[PDB]
Amino acid sequence: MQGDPEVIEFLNEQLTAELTAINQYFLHAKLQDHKGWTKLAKYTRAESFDEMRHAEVLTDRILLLDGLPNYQRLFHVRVGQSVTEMFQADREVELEAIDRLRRGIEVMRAKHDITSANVFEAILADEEHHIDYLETQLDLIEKLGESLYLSTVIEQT
Amino acid sequence: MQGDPEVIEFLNEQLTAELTAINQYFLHAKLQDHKGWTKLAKYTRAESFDEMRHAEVLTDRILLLDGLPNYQRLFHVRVGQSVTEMFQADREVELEAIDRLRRGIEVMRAKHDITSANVFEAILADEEHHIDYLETQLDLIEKLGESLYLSTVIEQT
Amino acid sequence: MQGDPEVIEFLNEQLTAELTAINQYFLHAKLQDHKGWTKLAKYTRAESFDEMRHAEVLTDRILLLDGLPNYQRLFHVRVGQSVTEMFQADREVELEAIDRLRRGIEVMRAKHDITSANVFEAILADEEHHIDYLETQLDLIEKLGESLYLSTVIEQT
Amino acid sequence: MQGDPEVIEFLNEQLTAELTAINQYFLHAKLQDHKGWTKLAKYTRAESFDEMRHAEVLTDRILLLDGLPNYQRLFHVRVGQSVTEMFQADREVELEAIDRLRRGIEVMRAKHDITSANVFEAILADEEHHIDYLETQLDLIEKLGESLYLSTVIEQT
Amino acid sequence: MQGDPEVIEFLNEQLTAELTAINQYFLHAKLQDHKGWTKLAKYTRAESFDEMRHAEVLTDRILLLDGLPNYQRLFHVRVGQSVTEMFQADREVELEAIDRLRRGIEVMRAKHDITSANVFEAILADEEHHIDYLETQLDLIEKLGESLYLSTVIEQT
Amino acid sequence: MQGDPEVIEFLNEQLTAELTAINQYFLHAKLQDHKGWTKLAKYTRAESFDEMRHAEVLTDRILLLDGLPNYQRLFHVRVGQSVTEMFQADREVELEAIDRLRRGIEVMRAKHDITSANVFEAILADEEHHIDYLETQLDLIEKLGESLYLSTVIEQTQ
Amino acid sequence: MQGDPEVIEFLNEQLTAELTAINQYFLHAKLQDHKGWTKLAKYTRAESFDEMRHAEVLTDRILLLDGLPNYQRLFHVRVGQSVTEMFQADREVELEAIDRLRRGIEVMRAKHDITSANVFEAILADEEHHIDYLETQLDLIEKLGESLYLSTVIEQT
Ligand code: HEM
Ligand code: HEM
Ligand code: HEM
Ligand SMILES: [Fe+2]
Ligand SMILES: [Fe+2]
Ligand SMILES: [Fe+2]
Ligand SMILES: [Fe+2]
Ligand SMILES: [Fe+2]
Ligand SMILES: [Fe+2]
Ligand SMILES: [Fe+2]
Ligand SMILES: [Fe+3]
Ligand SMILES: [Fe+3]
Ligand SMILES: [Fe+3]
Ligand SMILES: [Fe+3]
Ligand SMILES: [Fe+3]
Ligand SMILES: [Fe+3]
Ligand SMILES: [Fe+3]
Repeated sequence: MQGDPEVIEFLNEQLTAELTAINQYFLHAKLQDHKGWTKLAKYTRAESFDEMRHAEVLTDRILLLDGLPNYQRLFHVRVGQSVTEMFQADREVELEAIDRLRRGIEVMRAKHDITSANVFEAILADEEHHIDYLETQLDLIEKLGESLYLSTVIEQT
Repeated sequence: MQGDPEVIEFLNEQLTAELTAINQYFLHAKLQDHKGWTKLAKYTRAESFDEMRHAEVLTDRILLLDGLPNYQRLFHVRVGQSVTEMFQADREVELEAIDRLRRGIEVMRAKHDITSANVFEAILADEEHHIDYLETQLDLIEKLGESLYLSTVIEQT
Repeated sequence: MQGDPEVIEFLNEQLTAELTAINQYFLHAKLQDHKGWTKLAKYTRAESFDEMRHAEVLTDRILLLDGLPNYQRLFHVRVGQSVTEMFQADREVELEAIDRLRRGIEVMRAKHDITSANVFEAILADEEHHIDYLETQLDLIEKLGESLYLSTVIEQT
Repeated sequence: MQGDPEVIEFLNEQLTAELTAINQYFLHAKLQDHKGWTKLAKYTRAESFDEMRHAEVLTDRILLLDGLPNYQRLFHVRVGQSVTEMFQADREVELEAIDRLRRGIEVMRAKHDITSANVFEAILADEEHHIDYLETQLDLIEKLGESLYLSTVIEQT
Repeated sequence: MQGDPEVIEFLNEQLTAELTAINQYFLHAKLQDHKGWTKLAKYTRAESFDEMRHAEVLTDRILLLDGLPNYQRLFHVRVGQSVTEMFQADREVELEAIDRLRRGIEVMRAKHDITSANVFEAILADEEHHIDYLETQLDLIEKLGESLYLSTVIEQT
Repeated sequence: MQGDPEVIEFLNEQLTAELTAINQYFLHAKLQDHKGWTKLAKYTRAESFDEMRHAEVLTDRILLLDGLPNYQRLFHVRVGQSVTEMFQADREVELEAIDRLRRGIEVMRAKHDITSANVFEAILADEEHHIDYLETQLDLIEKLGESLYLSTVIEQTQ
Repeated sequence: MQGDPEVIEFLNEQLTAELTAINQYFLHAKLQDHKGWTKLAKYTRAESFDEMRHAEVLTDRILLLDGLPNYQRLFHVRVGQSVTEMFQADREVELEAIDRLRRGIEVMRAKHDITSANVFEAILADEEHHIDYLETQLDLIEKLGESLYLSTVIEQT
């Protein structure tokens, strides 16, 4: 079994996006922990681990179709200074991923490849959940404020 | 055993009120949880299940008297945007229920039907407790403020 | 993320149907229990709880797309008096739901919204299972009879 | 609920294929165990049991649509002498099944029947996994050789 | 307290090397597992996890000195086809790391920074042990033969 | 075995610094606990115990080289009234210690004494960690505000 | 919710009576224990604790109606010398309480306040039980005698 070139192209582009997300989420988690915002750091670390799981699934699927995964290419990694900036950078990454996933699902399903489409469907569900969380947190920061919001995630130990 | 039409009318009106309360409380709990106010959402959910218990008891009593419960009629369901508005809507519902319960208890007890009166007495006690809680929370919001009050009911997960 | 008006319209119509089903099933369970048919009552109660879970899932999906769930609507609620009539009313409700679900799945999937389509697919599977059970029970009643069928669900304890 | 004749035709053809696979896999497992290749025999038995699970699911789906499962006809059952021949026969069976499954999924989904399509999708995923395993084993036999490969799957007991 | 630019430059170069090693080792583990060589795959996976332990330690040290870790650039990632090529690629990576670590330890210790020197000393010990293992495995492949060597790392289930 | 006079001089100076740190940290912990800031008090108590362990290790090393530990000296002990002032005093103490430790490590290692150098290396790592924590807390106080910062370390208990 | 002034007046008078009873019962228990009548002392202590619980319930009810509990006023506290005098003093207190409770229940129930009436009903039941016990003990003392009755409650451990 060999897949079409286009399906493998879509899978490789998604894999590159997943690797970039892993790097960005880890850097942000370390930066947050360094400043004393422990409760945010735990969540960001967990999200990075989720990105690793997605990347492994994509690699498995690519290999099963007699392809060569791309572990050399990266996109642009965004680094933030405030907390609002970190949230906005994550939002940008997630939106790009969602659009790509929808287009890929359509194209793959149009060529009689169902397992790849199901892989993207699961990834799409997870991405939508994460983007929902990010938007909620941005709304909370807007309502409360930087200092009053930050006083609830700092811990003494 | 066949009760008077008026006692069944009172019981059916109370049942309609309880169903409307179930709807409103569950919707409010979902809306609060969506925004990140977790500790409020737990309490609102518990209140909705109390509405469970009240409605089921009323249905049992109506059926025992050879009547037909009304599961088709609803009152007006109020939806709030802030937190103060949600509290005020709940307050309105509770006050209406309390007045109806008192009038019904008098009328029923005047016709030699004691079990129905006891049912309303228990429901009345519970409603008074809930209205007390709501008024206390409104006072707290007034004293502290919206932002400072809201910072105490938000978690990360 | 904001969905199309039509997807939200489909979701709201399904939510109204779910609420109507909850009411009808719970009333039927209470009516059956009052008459001494115990095992039927247990089964009907479980089915009503299933409908409750479906409604909660629909509400979550509607809220995630920046919509307003409709908790004020209600279709016509059918009430039966013998076992055959109860089974037939449930059958009518289920058939309507299945047709609506199929049409909605097509329309949603044609607009690049996959998660909503998956929600309806799961709901459709459950509806088909329930309709199968109802048809089997109607066949059994026809073969055995009302009295000989009812003697097997009556318990005394 | 009655399905279209074509969907039932597809399901019955898949059921016949599943029964033929059960027979072939179990015969191969017995033949391998007779010769002293124990670790191969365990795997082959497990695969035959999986084919049974698939057949039972297909029968359930066919019955739910008011159809008559076909438990009478069989395809051609292939028997091998070496180990390479057994692997090649299994490969042929799997490839035929995969092509049929893809065509059927398209046709079914084009007629507004989703549950049948999901059944075929799950079966397709499992078939692809098994074909992957078979191709890997054939590559290993080619690289090492038949004697050196066979020395690793024999025990005394 | 902020360190010299040169110490941070050394730390950042080592961090880039560690990230490249993580990528290469994980890809090699997946490739080996796909072919049926199981114990090799387990060992390679463990090595990749070790490489990330090193990367996290380096990031912590860089952040403590008021620096900016570099999570953007990568070196050249080598991909092999047979076991010998994979082992040789790993050997090349390890040798480069060893040379860099020795030079960095000298330079850092000459400027009165001891904790950074200790970090590199630990990393250097680990790298030397890994390179020892790789050379031993290459010797074994040369002696036994590549088919007779591969027959000992292939398993069935 | 008899060490050089200079190595013992370095060790004795470090021991005096450790004793001064013990005193200052314990006093600060008591002052913080008296005012109702509980979690700060727990952290400061733990830090004082760490300084005690460091002092014991230094005494052991000095005795092994046929020397006489100095348990009579004391530097100036700083006492603060706010929370910012307490953090700043601790910062001053830590910076002095770090500079002394680096100079001592160089000098000792230049005379073929390795165990003493390793002792100072461990102490230096711990000092750097503590100074990092102090700087982070000062940044947090600057950002949040001192009242909004203090509201998060008070408790009823009892 | 604000109650009528008269209901609050009744509740406050009952609260004053409860506080006076607490004081008298505890003093009597201490006096009895000092003389060596241990088995009487245990019972008197338990009764004082019961009065404490009643007072707490009354305070809660008064506060829920937006009133001010009266913790400053006391009635006349009676102190006895022999056991008969202690029993008679307790009897007097209980009789006064019972009469007041009956009058209050009537008045409150005539103004559509039901929860307060239920509170007094529970308190009235408890008072009647205690007065029954006291009368029985006085009858026993009359039949047996002071010395023969006292010899059965004195213990030495
Ligand atoms: C099931 C698959 C995987 C698992 C269970 C896993 C597990 C872990 C663990 C335990 C850590 C250490 C966490 C820490 O240091 O705080 C980690 C970090 C890391 N892993 Fe993954 N990993 C997986 C896949 C991958 C893949 C595929 C890559 C790269 C292609 C990768 C790259 C990294 C990196 C760069 C870090 C550290 C960066 C940071 O500090 O956030 N991992 N992972
Ligand atoms: C006569 C009508 C209804 C009755 C008798 C009823 C009854 C109940 C009962 C007994 C429970 C379990 C109690 C608990 O665990 O707290 C429950 C929970 C639940 N109810 Fe209802 N209900 C009714 C209407 C509704 C409506 C209108 C909704 C939503 C629109 C709904 C959605 C739910 C959900 C989702 C749960 C699970 C709680 C959760 O997941 O958080 N039910 N209901
Ligand atoms: C609950 C555990 C301990 C308590 C309550 C305790 C009690 C104390 C206190 C309160 C002080 C200093 C008080 C002050 O200076 O104002 C002290 C001095 C000291 N402690 Fe502890 N101690 C404990 C454990 C230890 C341990 C485990 C060690 C060593 C492993 C240790 C070694 C020392 C030393 C060396 C000094 C004096 C050093 C100097 O003054 O230069 N202590 N003891
Ligand atoms: Fe992802
Ligand atoms: Fe309530
Ligand atoms: Fe449903
Ligand atoms: Fe199969
Ligand atoms: Fe390594
Ligand atoms: Fe120290
Ligand atoms: Fe009392
Ligand atoms: Fe994501
Ligand atoms: Fe109620
Ligand atoms: Fe259902
Ligand atoms: Fe199979
Ligand atoms: Fe490394
Ligand atoms: Fe320290
Ligand atoms: Fe009493």
